[PDB]
Amino acid sequence: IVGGYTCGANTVPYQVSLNSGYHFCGGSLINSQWVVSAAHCYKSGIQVRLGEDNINVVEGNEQFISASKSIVHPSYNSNTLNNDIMLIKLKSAASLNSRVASISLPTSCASAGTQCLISGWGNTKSSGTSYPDVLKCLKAPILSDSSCKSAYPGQITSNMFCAGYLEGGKDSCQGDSGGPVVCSGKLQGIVSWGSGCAQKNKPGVYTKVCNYVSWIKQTIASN
Ligand SMILES: [Ca+2]
Repeated sequence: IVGGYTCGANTVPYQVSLNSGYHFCGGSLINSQWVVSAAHCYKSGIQVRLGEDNINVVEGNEQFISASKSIVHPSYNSNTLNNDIMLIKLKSAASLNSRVASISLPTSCASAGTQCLISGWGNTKSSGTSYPDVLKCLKAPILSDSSCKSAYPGQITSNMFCAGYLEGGKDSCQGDSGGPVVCSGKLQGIVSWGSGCAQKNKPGVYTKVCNYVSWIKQTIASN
């Protein structure tokens, strides 16, 4: 996250870190046994780390649970990043508490102008590299479809939306991928892509989660 703020320990209780020896992507806990992340975050050998603040210190609220199965969306396209979403099942159910909690799935899509909370352990510089140890947060609005398509001609599908600031300075970034965009208490987006980070006229592009709720529910029901 570029141009955000330190969230506070365990204030984003659905935020997960995907670990393969090191943090490499975010995710969102959606029930005791399932995490939603970005398909471009796929790899084998994932350990899900719940209850994190400092990803480099054991602080006492963590739960570390191996993935038993990963499911990339059937129509994910890694060239266009259309359908950039994946489900991870945990080998065991998380113990849910005030600091490890699921985030509600949307029943309706969000609209341009709605404020949202975006979070992660990604890069904090736009012309630089600096990775934080504690979780960073950004409040950002959803942008109109037309301004999104105008910023990124020929690239925005119906499964994407833009959020952030066209002036630049405030965005998600490398290492935030897969993590949450939560608006009025609902998981509306997944950190997906963008040209650089926090560049003028290049807002963040996010997977439109409301399009996938039927897929998520039926997948969970059969797995
Ligand atoms: Ca920790």
